[PDB]
Amino acid sequence: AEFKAGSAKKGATLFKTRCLQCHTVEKGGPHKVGPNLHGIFGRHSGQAEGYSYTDANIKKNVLWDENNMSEYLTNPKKYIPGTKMCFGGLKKEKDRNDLITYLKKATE
Amino acid sequence: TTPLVHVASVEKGRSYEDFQKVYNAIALKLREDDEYDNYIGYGPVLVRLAWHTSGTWDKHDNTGGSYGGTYRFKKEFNDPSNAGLQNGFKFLEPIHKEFPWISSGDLFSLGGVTAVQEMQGPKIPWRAGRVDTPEDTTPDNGRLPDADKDADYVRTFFQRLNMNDREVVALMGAHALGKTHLKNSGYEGPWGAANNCFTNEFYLNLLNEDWKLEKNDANNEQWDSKSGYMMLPTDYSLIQDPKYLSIVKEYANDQDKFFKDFSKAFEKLLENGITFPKDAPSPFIFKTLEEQGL
Ligand code: HEC
Ligand code: HEC
Repeated sequence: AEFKAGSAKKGATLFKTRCLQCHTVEKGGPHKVGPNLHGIFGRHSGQAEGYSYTDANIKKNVLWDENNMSEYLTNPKKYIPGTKMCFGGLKKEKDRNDLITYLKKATE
Repeated sequence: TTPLVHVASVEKGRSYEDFQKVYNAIALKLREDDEYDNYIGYGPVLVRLAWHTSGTWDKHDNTGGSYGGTYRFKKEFNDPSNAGLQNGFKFLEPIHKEFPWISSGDLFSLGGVTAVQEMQGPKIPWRAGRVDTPEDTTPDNGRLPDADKDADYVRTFFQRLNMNDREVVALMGAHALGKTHLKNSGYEGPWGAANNCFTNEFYLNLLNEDWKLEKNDANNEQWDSKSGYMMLPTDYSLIQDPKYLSIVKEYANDQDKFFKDFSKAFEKLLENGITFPKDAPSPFIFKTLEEQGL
């Protein structure tokens, strides 16, 4: 997948409706069902201090960037077989681009 | 002369490829109309629909059950125990219109099978052949279980569906799916966080969360945890009863085991009351969309 800048506002709505259930994005924000995502880009998978990751997530050892994040969100279980994140994926490129444009900003 | 028998009769020329086409239609719509219930999607309500339409069965006189597809009639449609199921019914309407030849009971049950499989649950062998019966065959309300009860109530209730301890505990694991809605049942909240993925989370949460019995906004009591999950009084009775607890524990520690038992119990549930000719086809095991490179 190759990221292309989109709409942060629409991404914020996608996050609220599809992600907030399990993740927070603010710096120092709390872990919930899923790991807090602040600082996610530029960090390796399964490294959020204080969160109990699945064995599969940590072993993926992916250094998250806008592109592999797009690949991941297209089909999570496919990219990280065995992850415990329950989410079928955002199948539309436009959707993934708006979301990551927002995530890049909200986490930053 | 004497008691009701319901013989499985699959429409002429209709075979496995036909039913797989219906399965695909449901699975596709499940993906397309994904906003429902804050994006949980229609999978859980479809599973609850298959269960409520089959759960009216009384093994003592063979009334109710999935055979006749009577939920389409007023009386059952408006059973308060079915509040919210109208959503699953509406979801399936267009599907039935595209495939007019499928029976109502066959469609309601296939809907539950498809939803379980598409939510990554176990494969549920399924058999076609349910036949629509007249309005007069619609059971009265009152046959579905009350959630504010205890283990003894759960055990004796399920005896009417010919279900044993193992089958009861396994079937209850479907509560991993969806959530309770205060406007529908007087209870509010999800049993877990993976609302639209079929796992053994129900048993894990039952055993690992710290539960506190509390009143909700409808004045009913439910067991709530700090994580924001809930358990109905009947769900929690599974760890109050010793026999049930041992089975809860084994599913909590072995999902493959839960999957296999749930598969057997759910098909049995779906086929209760049905007499299948001995020359009838082997149950069908539909391929998921993923399994079709789709
Ligand atoms: C639960 C129902 C969740 C929803 C909805 C989403 N996520 Fe998730 N996410 C969740 C869990 C429990 C986990 C852990 C996975 C594991 O196997 O341990 C995650 C993980 C991620 C990750 C990786 C984080 C890291 O490696 O540090 C990302 C980047 C992530 N989730 C993103 C994310 C987004 C953008 C979501 C919606 C579109 C989303 N998650 C939904 C649980 C849940
Ligand atoms: C194999 C299926 C299955 C069994 C058996 C089952 N349920 Fe559930 N039940 C569901 C599903 C799935 C939902 C979630 C529905 C949704 O999210 O719309 C549900 C939802 C409910 C709800 C909430 C409905 C609402 O929308 O408010 C109640 C209350 C309930 N079940 C009670 C029971 C009781 C009592 C028993 C038996 C002791 C039982 N269930 C057995 C599948 C089942």
